[PDB]
Amino acid sequence: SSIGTGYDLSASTFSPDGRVFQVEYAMKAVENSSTAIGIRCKDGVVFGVEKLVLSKLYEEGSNKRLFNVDRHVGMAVAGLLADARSLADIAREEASNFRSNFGYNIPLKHLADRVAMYVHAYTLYSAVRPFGCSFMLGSYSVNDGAQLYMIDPSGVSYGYWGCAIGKARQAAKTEIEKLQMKEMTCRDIVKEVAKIIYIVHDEVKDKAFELELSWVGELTNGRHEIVPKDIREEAEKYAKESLKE
Amino acid sequence: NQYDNDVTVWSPQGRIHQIEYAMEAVKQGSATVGLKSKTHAVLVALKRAQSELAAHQKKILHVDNHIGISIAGLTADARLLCNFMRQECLDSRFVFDRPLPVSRLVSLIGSKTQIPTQRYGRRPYGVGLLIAGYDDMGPHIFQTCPSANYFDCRAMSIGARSQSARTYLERHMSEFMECNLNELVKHGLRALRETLPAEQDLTTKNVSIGIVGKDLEFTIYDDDDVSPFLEGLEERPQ
Amino acid sequence: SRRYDSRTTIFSPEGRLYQVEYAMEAIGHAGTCLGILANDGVLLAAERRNIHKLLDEVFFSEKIYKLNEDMACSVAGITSDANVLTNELRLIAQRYLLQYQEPIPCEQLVTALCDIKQAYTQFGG
Amino acid sequence: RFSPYVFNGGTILAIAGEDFAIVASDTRLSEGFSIHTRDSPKCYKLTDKTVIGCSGFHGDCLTLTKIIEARLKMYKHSNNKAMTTGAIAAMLSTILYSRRFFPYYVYNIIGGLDEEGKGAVYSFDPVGSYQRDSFKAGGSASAMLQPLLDNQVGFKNMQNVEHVPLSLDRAMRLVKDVFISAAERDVYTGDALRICIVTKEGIREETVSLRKD
Amino acid sequence: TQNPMVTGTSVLGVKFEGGVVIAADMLGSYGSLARFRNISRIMRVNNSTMLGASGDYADFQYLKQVLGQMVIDEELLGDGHSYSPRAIHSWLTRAMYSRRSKMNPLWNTMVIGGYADGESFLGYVDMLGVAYEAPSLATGYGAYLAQPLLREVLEKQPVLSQTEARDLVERCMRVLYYRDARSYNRFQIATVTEKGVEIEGPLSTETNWDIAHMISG
Amino acid sequence: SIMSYNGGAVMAMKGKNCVAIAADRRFGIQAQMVTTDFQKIFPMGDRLYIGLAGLATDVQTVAQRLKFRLNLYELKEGRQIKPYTLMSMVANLLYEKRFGPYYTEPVIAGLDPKTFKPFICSLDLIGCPMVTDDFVVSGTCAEQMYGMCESLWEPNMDPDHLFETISQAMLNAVDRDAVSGMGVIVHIIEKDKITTRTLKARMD
Amino acid sequence: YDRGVNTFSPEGRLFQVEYAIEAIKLGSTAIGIQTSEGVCLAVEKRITSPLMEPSSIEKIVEIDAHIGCAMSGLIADAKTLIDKARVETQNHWFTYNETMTVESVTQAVSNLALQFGEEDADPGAMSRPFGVALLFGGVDEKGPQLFHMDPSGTFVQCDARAIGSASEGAQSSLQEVYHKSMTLKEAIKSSLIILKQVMEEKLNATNIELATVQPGQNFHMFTKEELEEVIKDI
Amino acid sequence: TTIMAVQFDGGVVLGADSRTTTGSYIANRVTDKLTPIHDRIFCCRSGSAADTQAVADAVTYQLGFHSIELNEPPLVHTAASLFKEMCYRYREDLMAGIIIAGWDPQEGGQVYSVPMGGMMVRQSFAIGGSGSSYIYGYVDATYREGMTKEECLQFTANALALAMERDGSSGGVIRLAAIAESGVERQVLLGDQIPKFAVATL
Amino acid sequence: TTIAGVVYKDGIVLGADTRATEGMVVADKNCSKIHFISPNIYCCGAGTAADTDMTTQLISSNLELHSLSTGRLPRVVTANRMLKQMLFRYQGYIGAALVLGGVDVTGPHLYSIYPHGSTDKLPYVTMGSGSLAAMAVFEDKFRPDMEEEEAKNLVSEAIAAGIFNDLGSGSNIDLCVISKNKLDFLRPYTVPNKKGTRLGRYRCEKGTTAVLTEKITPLE
Ligand SMILES: *[C@](O)([C@H](C)CO)[C@H](CC(C)C)NC(=O)[C@H](Cc1ccccc1)NC(=O)[C@H](CC(C)C)NC(=O)[C@H](CCc1ccccc1)NC(=O)CN1CCOCC1
Ligand SMILES: CC(C)C[C@H](NC(=O)[C@H](CCc1ccccc1)NC(=O)CN1CCOCC1)C(=O)N[C@@H](Cc1ccccc1)C(=O)N[C@@H](CC(C)C)[C@@H](O)[C@H](C)CO
Repeated sequence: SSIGTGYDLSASTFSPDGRVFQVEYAMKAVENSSTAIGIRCKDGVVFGVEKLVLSKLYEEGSNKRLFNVDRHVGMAVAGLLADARSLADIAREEASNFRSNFGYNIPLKHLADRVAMYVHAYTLYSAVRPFGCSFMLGSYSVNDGAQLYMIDPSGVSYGYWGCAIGKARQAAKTEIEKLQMKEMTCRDIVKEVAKIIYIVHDEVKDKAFELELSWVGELTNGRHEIVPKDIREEAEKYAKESLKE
Repeated sequence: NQYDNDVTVWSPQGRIHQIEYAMEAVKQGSATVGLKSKTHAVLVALKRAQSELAAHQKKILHVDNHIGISIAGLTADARLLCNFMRQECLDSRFVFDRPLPVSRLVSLIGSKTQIPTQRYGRRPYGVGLLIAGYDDMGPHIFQTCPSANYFDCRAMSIGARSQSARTYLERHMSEFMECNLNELVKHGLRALRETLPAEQDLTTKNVSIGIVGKDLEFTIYDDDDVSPFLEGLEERPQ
Repeated sequence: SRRYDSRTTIFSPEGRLYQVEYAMEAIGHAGTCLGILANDGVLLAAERRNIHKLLDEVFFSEKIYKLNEDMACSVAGITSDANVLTNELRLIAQRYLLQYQEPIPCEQLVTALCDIKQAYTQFGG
Repeated sequence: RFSPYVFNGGTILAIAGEDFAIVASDTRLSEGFSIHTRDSPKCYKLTDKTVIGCSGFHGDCLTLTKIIEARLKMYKHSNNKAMTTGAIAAMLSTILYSRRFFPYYVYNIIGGLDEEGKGAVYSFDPVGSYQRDSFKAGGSASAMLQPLLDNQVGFKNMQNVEHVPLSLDRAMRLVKDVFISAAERDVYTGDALRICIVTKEGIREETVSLRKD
Repeated sequence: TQNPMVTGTSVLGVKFEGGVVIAADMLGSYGSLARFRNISRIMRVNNSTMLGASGDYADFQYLKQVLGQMVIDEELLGDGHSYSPRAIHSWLTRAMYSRRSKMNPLWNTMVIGGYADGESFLGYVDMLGVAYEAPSLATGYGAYLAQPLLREVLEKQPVLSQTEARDLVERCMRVLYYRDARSYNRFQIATVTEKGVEIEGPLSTETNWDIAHMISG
Repeated sequence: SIMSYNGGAVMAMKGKNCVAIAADRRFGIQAQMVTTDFQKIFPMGDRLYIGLAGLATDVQTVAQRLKFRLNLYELKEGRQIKPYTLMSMVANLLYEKRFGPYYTEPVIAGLDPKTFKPFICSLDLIGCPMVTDDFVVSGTCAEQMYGMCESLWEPNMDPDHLFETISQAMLNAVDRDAVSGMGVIVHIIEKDKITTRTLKARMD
Repeated sequence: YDRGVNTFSPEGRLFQVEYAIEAIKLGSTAIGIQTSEGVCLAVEKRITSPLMEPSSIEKIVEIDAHIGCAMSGLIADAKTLIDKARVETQNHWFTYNETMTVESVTQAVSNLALQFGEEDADPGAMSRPFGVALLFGGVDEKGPQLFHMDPSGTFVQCDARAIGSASEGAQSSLQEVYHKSMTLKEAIKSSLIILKQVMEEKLNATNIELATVQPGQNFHMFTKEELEEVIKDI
Repeated sequence: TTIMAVQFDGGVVLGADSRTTTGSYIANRVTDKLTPIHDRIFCCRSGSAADTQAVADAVTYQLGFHSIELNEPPLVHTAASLFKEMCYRYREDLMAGIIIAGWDPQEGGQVYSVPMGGMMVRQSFAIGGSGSSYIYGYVDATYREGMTKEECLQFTANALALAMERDGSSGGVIRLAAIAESGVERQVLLGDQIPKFAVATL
Repeated sequence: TTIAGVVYKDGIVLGADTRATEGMVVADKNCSKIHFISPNIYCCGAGTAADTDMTTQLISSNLELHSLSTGRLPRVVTANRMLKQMLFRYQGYIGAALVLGGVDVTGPHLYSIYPHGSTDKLPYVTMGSGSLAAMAVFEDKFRPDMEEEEAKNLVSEAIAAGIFNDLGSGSNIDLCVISKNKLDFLRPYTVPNKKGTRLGRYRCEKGTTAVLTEKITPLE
């Protein structure tokens, strides 16, 4: 699983074993980033991000890895932040265009499809390099339901019940599997999200970290909003207490 | 060595060397400090000189009545980005008749600077910026890197030997929010001077100050106008 | 992208264009073709490489092209490039004719094609 | 078909003194036979030394104003100095001529102080033709304002009269007088008169009242 | 738009103590034909401003789409900044003038009402980019009929209560229904206060017709 | 009318194994004559002629561009051009300017270079082809020419009767038109030879 | 090993630009001195043959009546910049009816700094930096001013500055003799002295060119006689 | 021409005349004006034949691709929005009066009007075409909320009959279409099937 | 012109006159107005001659390409779409009124295509200056599922009505019968008009034409 004799310098070049190493390298750039998870409950989607703090000089809420893509769609990113922001711009513009053309809020599956196609468009030429980030799109509606999708640098898009991206992706996935989110609600879920974030976090290698949280569901009229300070501190308390067992 | 020369080439370790090499350009320039109180945003910049017969390099630039910047890196790229910010601000005033919110301008800087890091034959902007601004969310100090990443700061320092300034600011963050203007500029000047060996210190010839706030448009103090700030400072230790 | 470029329009350290010389080497392997000028006319004579028993012979010639009612040419090298250049020559001749209403002077036609070839040696890659 | 122009009225005046410059205008914005607003001064402060008066089609007035603002800022960023009055005049000329084949329907008079502190007026036509004056009127009631100032400030057609320089006070009362007279005859002039005085001290704004018919 | 099709008539606006009120009938006319007698010509642009529009209804729908998108775009950031009524007015002025200068105008005349920072806002925008501020506004025939009434009151009493302004508006809509042949006895009233923007449902205007029996004497 | 600015007349007639094409010689601007030797018939190869009537500039220009394309054709292909082929070529050339047309109405007359089969056609200003077995006319005096041709033309004419017929047609049609005339030229073409004559005509 | 023209070194600099800086070091050395009585610019001509007409070697040119420029390095590259400067000054005069400040001109020319590249660019766009260094000496509202610009686009004001092959030595010699109160004659004298020191050929009236811009007098290129009259008091 | 569309509970009813005229001549006395855009989405055309045909084709194209890309039955409002976009964007180059109506799993039976302006509005019922002018009063006095499918059918039949009787540009045959979750029931009223009304005698 | 088209039991009959005019003068007495599109599809052209020609030729070409790639027999809907879309793209500036008839894998299809790009699929259609007369004949004597000779008679009758009643139409009647397995391109289906025979001899004998200049030139 390691070839590199000129076959790994472009996305327009296949490896002799049929691989595009540039994309995989971008994925490795995603892997070196702090873990961000997101889980879908029966009444919406909750996002949680391990936002590592590189300096105490930085203001709180700086370098947000949680974005508002549309009034009904939120985005959680993992990896090279600038690319993630540009992708957030692309997603926003796609949703805006969809509204301006068809007259209603864009369905999440379609938005994910479009943006994913846009991402994939970068895994094919030597003129551009694949995006160095993976992201998750969360949304809720009454006519649509609760939905959570995920896109990697290759352009692959899939629908998840629970998902994680970053350093401890698997370590988080094993913790998410323990939950029964098909019956739980976004109110209860937040605590579990914060909990899994604190569990997966490595207090040794990585320094201090700030926790980001995001609602999107029936409790918010379908609007993707930031989790209020009350519920956030509550979930963090639950997490810090659950870390002593 | 084979992943060094193009911005469209990922390393097998998930890194882009051209971006990092561009990041190294910020450390090549003279250090600069930025801090905010609750009413004022302040940039203090250490101007550098080639010889004693050459005037000191400009480090603080005017963007809009409510926004100013301090540069660190390639002066050409700095001028480019500056003109871009100026243009965006002018556009905002032309269209909405209200000053452009600083955070949005920073976002636009991010979007613009991100583009050339993903296209063949293009290169990242070889310049770091400290942005001081005031809007109806208060004062703001922002930091922009060649990697097109930006940070909202309480205090920050970038450039040659800026580590000392950073270490200083990190201790006085708690003091910053309540300081008056003079104390704020003081702290900025101490942070700035920390990035110097004891054989040299601040002078009216090599220090520039940019101030913006609720009671003041962005202003630049360069020579004799800096003295009221320097005169009123400790003797520093060795 | 920069890696795959063979740099076809670039000076060699000695101050020469390698692709041109290599093209000359290509021409050196092509059928012999000569021409002689006389007082009462002028003639072309060329070796034929398309000499096989099963060839059909449906054209007036093989390496002799008519360019103009007062002009003809012969060719040596890659035959398809030759087709391109000859067609272009006919074009030029007809343009001059359309403009001045008299046949294009031979040297002018030659220079006209040569400017194109030179253009291919100086830029475009 | 469709006309991209509409006349919104308005009168405008500028006088240049030895150490001052007055730029005044009515405050009536009208259209057809109707009043849009009675609170619409035609005076715009550009710099501490320079004030501009713009009359005519309100769309082009607003647009040209904002353009001038933006370009003032640009010049300031480019040369680290504010635009001198004459410079603003020249710039305005180029800007106006830039639409030579789709003109701004705007009459422009610039009043301010030069680099020697003295007063200066610059009168414009809609396509950039400008000149320096001691006093000039423009806008709807222009032909009513000009002849008196030719007599009283230029001392024209007056035999054996003294050429005493215009003081700020006399100039002020002259402005108020010509505007009051214009409000009688011009139907586009009325409501209120705003006067802008420009001296070394800065820019004062006064507001006299005109009839509302 | 070079030839307007389905259009709406007058739009009224007036400031009051701690807010602004705007009125407009719910009629879309196809020439002399009252074709669509149930359409809203008033839009809620965020919580601090609101818009009423006269002229071509399609172009108004376009501006409604665009403005809605702008407000959404801004609301996505959540950076603590929002479009003030004055800002929206400035933008709209810029847009209308831009279309005017392209010789392709948006056939609309608009009144923007708003309330932000404790101040009442009322702005007017032409299809030519003629824009201004005033304590009272009236578009179309209103400018000939309603506006004289509004100015009469405002020059005798600059500050009005919400109920006073609402009464004034009602009476003006009555006058307009009387004299404007392209109006309709079914209108809407929108209001900005610190509590936000509120659009009240289908209102009717009481009408007196006693002067019908004054033919002889 | 734009066509009437210069005036002129062009006619073609069919024979046994021969063909004929004639045209007036006047180059005039509206009412004034400038030249009496203006060429309106051009050889597009051996035994194939074209005759353009209408706006003089477009006559010359269409002729020249047509010779351009023709030369290129007879160079790319190792043969002389067929009459039908030339007709389609002209049609294409004219229709390329469908919305900015040359003001000329071409008339093609010739013999099949392979066979000898006579051929006459005419075209629009936008290049609509029309092939006939008797005669074709184009010009300011088209009605007069039609009048003569409908009454003089016989089927299998020998190279002498064809000459007399087309000559009388041209002369007598042209003599009832003010902007056509000042001499008539006739080309009678057959397999063996081409005979060119200028007729004795009115010069008023 | 070939790379793009906009490639960064691990140190954080552009290779092509640095190489251009290296290219300057092979050019004729020039000295500019700022003085409250005016600015002076002197430069060696480096005549390589007695047959070469020395009057056709101009390394000092007039940007405008109040601004002159001295250049070192690849002169052919400098011609473009000079014309751009002249055009900018004239455009500014046309638009604003006033002269350009020396700093504004210098900045304007400096804006063409890193305006080079391969992909995502215009067909006529620059492929490489300008291998030349400039000294802008002129008189504006801020009095006499001297500026220096290098291929990096970094421009800065100098009281006295030397560019070219003998840059360092001439700069030291400049530091030894400059006080912010010299007379213009002293500046010219010092310039010619240092020039004579650093030049390999014997300094004469046809070996160099000197020009001054003073508050009361336009850009003046010193004639042969005047040059002789300054060289006189060697 | 004269089109019409009425909304009932479980769907909609469409109706149109069949006369297509150039000048005073009838180029087609049997036009099909009800055009299928999707399985349960129809549109009623009025104005330029070429314009409405082209636009209908384009919208069918776009909506087809869109519904395939979403893998869901297209919203009627979406079709109406495509028509709206096209007609508004090219309002100065198109002469089209459209009534988009049909069934949709999310909003049920819907009727939208896109008049020559390019605007769009949902209505309980909609009429268009040259003949619509002559039936505004009747349609105003006859409409009653809660009409059954057959009631709406008879309603549009009568209205169209009246309009065709009065309008010279309208006439020929009556085309009706019933759209619901069930599907599309199209029928044609001709001759004696077309509703008749008492003409004044003495 | 006066082109018509009808649909019968086994296929389609297309008709057209042969008069081409410029001004109020007959320029062509025998003009073919029934054009080849595909071996199973023909199209009658009325209006601007060159436009009908080039349009019908272009669409024929594109259909040849189409069938060449598909390997099947071209559909009439395809020719209809191509024609209407091209014509509509030019907003009527291409003066081409058309009657498109053909037999498919789906059966017989007849369209009328107006130069603005609108089409009508009808059992019978007429176009041209004489279209009203022909349409009168159709409205009078048409019945569904006619036999071939019956339909030929009807169409020729219509074209005849156009010929005698319209000053724009004249000369011959051309028919084109297209069934599921036959293509009768009957050129001069009827010559109902004949030029009167000459009553005199206006033949000019050799010598009556005076000549000023002569030049013989030999060929090969
Ligand atoms: C409908 O609206 C009702 C019946 C009332 O009009 C119908 C139904 C539609 C959906 C088919 N509409 C028409 O009957 C319609 C009117 C119309 C005229 C002009 C522009 C737009 C609409 N008729 C047509 O569209 C008709 C189509 C076919 C020929 C059947 N064509 C035309 O009406 C010609 C439009 C072309 C044009 C002319 C001038 C400038 C630009 C475009 N009009 C003609 O006059 C055609 N022509 C030339 C004159 O003599 C008769 C033939
Ligand atoms: C003589 C034949 C070879 C062709 C004849 N051509 C012509 O009449 C062309 C027209 C060129 C044109 C330019 C711009 C725009 C439109 C047309 N005219 C010319 O070539 C010369 N003129 C120039 C100035 O004087 C008048 C004509 C023609 O088209 N005739 C049409 C009638 C017509 C309609 C509209 C414009 C011009 C002409 C015709 O025959 N049409 C028939 C159908 C056929 C040919 C398919 C019919 O429609 C029947 C005969 C009734 O006309």
